[PDB]
Amino acid sequence: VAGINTNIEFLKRCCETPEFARGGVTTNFISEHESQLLKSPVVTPEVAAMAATAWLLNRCDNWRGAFRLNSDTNATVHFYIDDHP
Amino acid sequence: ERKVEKLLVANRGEIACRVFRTCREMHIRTVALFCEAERNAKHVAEADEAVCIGPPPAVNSYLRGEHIISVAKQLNVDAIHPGYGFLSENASFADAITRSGIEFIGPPASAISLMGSKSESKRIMEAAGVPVVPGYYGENQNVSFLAEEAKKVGFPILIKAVSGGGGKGMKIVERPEDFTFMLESAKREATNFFKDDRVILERYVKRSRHIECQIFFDKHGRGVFFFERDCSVQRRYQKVLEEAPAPHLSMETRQRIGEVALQAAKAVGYVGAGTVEFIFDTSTGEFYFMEMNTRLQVEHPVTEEVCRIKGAPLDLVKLQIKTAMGKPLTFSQEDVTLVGSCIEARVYAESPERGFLPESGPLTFIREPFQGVRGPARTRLDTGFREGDNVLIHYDPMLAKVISWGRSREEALRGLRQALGEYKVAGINTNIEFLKRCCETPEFARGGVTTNFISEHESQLLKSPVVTPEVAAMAATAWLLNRCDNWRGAFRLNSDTNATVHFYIDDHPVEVRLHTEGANYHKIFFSVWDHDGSFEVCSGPVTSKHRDQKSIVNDFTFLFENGMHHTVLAVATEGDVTVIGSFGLHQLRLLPLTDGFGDSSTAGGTSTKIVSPMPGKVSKLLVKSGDLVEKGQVLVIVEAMKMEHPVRALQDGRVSFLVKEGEVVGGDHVLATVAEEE
Amino acid sequence: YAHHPIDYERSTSKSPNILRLPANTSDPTYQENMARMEGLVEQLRARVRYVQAGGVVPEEEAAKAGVSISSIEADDRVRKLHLSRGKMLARDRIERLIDPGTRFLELSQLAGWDLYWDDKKKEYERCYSGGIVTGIGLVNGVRCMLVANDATVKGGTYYPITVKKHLRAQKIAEQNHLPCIYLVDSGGANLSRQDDVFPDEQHFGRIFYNEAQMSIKSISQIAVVMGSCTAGGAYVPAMADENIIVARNGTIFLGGPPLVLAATGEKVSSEELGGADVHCRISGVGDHYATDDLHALYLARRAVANLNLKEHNEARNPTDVKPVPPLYDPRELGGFIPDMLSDVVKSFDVRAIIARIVDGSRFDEFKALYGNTLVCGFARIEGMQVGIIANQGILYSESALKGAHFIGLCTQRNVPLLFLQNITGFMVGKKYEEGGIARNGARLVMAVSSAPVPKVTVLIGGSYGAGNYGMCGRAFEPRFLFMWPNARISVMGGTQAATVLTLTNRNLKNASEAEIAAFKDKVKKKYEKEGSCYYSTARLWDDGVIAPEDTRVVVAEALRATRLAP
Ligand SMILES: O=CCCCC[C@@H]1SC[C@@H]2NC(=O)N[C@@H]21
Repeated sequence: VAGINTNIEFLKRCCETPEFARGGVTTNFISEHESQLLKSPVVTPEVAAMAATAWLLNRCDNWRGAFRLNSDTNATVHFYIDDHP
Repeated sequence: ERKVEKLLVANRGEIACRVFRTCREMHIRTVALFCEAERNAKHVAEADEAVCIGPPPAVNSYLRGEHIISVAKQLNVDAIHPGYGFLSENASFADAITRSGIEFIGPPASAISLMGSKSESKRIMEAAGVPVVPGYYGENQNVSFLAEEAKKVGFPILIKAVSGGGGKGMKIVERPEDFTFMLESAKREATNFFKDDRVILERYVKRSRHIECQIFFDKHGRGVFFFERDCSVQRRYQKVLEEAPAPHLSMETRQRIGEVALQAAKAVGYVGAGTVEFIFDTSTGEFYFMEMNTRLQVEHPVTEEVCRIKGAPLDLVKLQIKTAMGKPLTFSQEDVTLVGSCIEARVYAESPERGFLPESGPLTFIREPFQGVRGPARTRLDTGFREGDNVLIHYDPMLAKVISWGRSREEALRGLRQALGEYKVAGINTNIEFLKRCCETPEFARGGVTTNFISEHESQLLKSPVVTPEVAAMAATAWLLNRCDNWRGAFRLNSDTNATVHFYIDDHPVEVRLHTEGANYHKIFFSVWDHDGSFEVCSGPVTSKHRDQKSIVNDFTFLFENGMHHTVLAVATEGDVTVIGSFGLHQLRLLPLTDGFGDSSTAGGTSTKIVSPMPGKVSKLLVKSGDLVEKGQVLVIVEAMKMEHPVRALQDGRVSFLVKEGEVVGGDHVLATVAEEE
Repeated sequence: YAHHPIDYERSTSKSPNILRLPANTSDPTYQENMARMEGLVEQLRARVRYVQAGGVVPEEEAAKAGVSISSIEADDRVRKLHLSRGKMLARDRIERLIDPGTRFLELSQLAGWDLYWDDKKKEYERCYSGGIVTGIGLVNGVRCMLVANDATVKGGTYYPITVKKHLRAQKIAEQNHLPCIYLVDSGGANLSRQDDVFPDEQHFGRIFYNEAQMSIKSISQIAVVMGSCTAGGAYVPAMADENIIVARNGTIFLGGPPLVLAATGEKVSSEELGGADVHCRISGVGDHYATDDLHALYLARRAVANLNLKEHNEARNPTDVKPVPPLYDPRELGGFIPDMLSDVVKSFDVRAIIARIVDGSRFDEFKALYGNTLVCGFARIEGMQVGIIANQGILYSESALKGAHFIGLCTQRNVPLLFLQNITGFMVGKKYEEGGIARNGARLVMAVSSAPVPKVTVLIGGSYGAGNYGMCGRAFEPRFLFMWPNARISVMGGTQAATVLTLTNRNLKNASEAEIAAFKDKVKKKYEKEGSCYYSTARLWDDGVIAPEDTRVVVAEALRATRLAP
């Protein structure tokens, strides 16, 4: 789903690492493994490349028909990942 | 055991999609591989991730096994399936995979290396005790030795020679107690074909029919042979059509084929799926070993239609992954039972009229036969190409495979007929017409066909329907309308319209003329090959305004006066017009009319050519005398006050020089005569 | 005869004679040429970078440019001090101003390259640009001329090369009806070369003349006052449909802060003397008062929006078009160009160049068997029909007649013209002079000058002498000029002038070797001391300088620039 954050990543994390495939889980089973969970994949520097490129192209003709003299093109995108630009 | 979550594929094509599909059911990841470009291909649109490997030539792509292994290690791949071709048979690659720790799918490297050499393989089977027909026994040390072993080692007499296919020493001497003609035949063979004086004797078989049983093995010492197969039909060592249930094969024999096959595989040791091939003579009634392949065949889905395990559908590739899993089997040879019959045929992007030479071109329109169940038969199609794809010359010409499972042979054969007919491709000539001709007239519905079955009936085959004069009418009309508004809004005075099309059918130009009477675009006539009639035509929606290489694909309706009606989807281009309908498919080549339209000069060019001004001083002439000059190269360069002023003559024909470098020449001198090549 | 098509097929096929099929074979000759070209472009493409971010090149490996080493630290210090003020010291104002995803031209570049020689013998004045940067910009769907005053005031605001650049920009905008935007930052005037820049004509007064003649023709113009514009520079904010004064550092003065002293020297704050006075003063001077650089640029864009030119440009130049590329690779353009410094003229071709530049690699030849020297015909350049005159060899009377006929047709049907200059090539034979060659040359020049068609010229190479009068020249009103690196603009003879002037100059019969050393070598040094890089552009002779490979894009910019015209 795209548009709103969901807990779907949490549920998968609840299914892979916890060895509850055995079948024995208590009522408070969620409480102890909270450190293990709440974990998501790390955004690799490549992911920024496709994400950044899409915003331009999916907004305008950036890099389309562009032309300069005896030089080369340049265009930059700023992402506010976490609390660090 | 070792868990698997990532699957790697080596080759490309139908096998890529097949390996990818079942993978979804097992819930395993997938990885695709592709050459330069080759990224729009379907298989990559089916996997989870694809990697480009390099240049198109097979040396550059799919053969850098070390690079493939390093890439797989970087991806932390669990398993690799080589498929067939490329590194399918290479023990070094398998050993490197094993050292890297990835579960190779297939036989161990030792079996592949041993079967790589025919002599050591036949040695192994001879030691094992399997009936094997050898290629040689000793040499022609003595002529009496020939009579000694003629009635000894092999009663059937195969004289032949040490090498060479002439075989005039054979003389088809099937009669034993022959002693005055065999030596004379061998000595007359030695003349003009001396080669080496060593002569080898074998058993001679009058008839040959190919058999090939399938087998499967885990790594925990347990296996089960699948059902037999037949590959009697093959042209130039290329598989054409095959049948998993060998018609006319006794059950008891089936059983025994297994005991022999299992002995050989156990002797060499084997894991995974494989196939043993035999050679069989009906007159003798015995089978003799010819060869085995330690690799999954292309004919795997065929044998599947005639085998069920525990009443459930069988998946051959599934088990091979489960074999790689390390899990042991679940069934004995018994749980497997055959049910019904099936037939297969391969379609090749080649031209039957020509020397079966592959052709490369874009795929314009691809009809898809109904791949669903109906009546007493199951028909399926597997294709490694789709619409908008283009055939690569580097790869083999292979479009799709069609299989007709049925409860009885008849149902199966009949099913195919209709399916083979229904599937349609436009853009490249195919052998689909040949296969249908191979199925209708030949009375092979009986089930007895030899290895050389194709050779004798070549006169009967290679035959296609005759292009009726009507076919030209719909084909000619489509090219106009599917190009412009010909016959649309047309108008003249006190007269009637006329427009003509020239077809280059075979090596004879064909002219078709179309005209109208009245105020009717609808009422149209025709006159081709001195045959005249009337029809009406109603078109469809106008499509493909860009009229690119694919051009326009539209449906047409034609109501001829007699009373008929027709529907024709015509994709027409400048090169040809293709019409598909109940008649079949026919492409008519349009008479080519191109010849350097402009530069058509037959002038003699006798004198006064590339004349130089007064200063002269010719030098540095870079053209050879008596060499054709059509393009305007610098024939002579003369210098007048630092004026190179190259003449740059464009008169076609060879140029003859009458001057030499460094020679001062007068004004307007005849430096060379540019004359037509005579 | 067994041939009956309907013209197409013969046409609309990939086999029409209209196209061209000169395929190169990459031989030594090609290498010698192709390689040199490469040797003729690297620095061209490079100096650009050095003047860009002028005097601050952190790589310090700019040996590919013959530019002398300069004090990088001083320029970096100046830029740091200027950027600490709150204003962007760069061309950044421009690419912030123009819409993203659009094109730009940079009309005049490398302006004032090593022009003035200072008192220090080894030092030239460090004018990395002409003091301004000029290029055609597309703002808010509206094509406009952009002129930005650089913050380089170390030598003085404006030079004989600065006012000429500004006036060239104004003339181009008026001819093409592109509105102008001026980014104003000045140090006043230059009280050293003031006689050269202030009085006379075609000077600082003509700027004020043009800014009024434009508003007569209702071609709105906009100026942004980033810093002080004194010494007659304060009239542009006054003569402006819209003007912008930045809240803190935007200042406009008719008399300098030092000037109040020594004449009623009751000095007060520089704000009250005419700077940005945001206190609701009585003066209604300056339309926009913007708190920040981004705010000012944004208001400039907003004012540009409300001009109604978007509809007219969109109708005239189709925004949504399908690019048609040529049949041959544009990298091959450097190869067909011959080498340089060759005693005798080398060989050359044109067909290949036109087949490489035009759309679909096609051409429409007029008479080529006759007057085989000169080339003329129609073409296609990115959806627009074009006429090309490219010169090849020594001109004849018949070549002049053919040129006149072509120009007549082009003017008749309103087809733009493109020029590709070459040698003079006027024969001196007595029979040719007796054949009325002068009359035919006049026939050609009359048609060239009389043509109302828009005209652009680009130097191929070897444009020396009065021959350009036959084809085209700066003095014949070309709305744009661009140049290739291997260009020489000189007297009626590049090589022969040496031989001719050797004879008639106070030479004794003897001492022949010393004389040819003193005469021929010296005149060669004089006539190839001028070149594409220095004598041109730096002095705004043929202001544009380009690469041979990217010519079609530039010419397409030019043609789109010349269709807003009345
Ligand atoms: O073929 C000999 C005639 C050479 C003509 C050279 C032309 S005439 C005008 C121009 N000025 C020169 O120095 N050379 C060219």
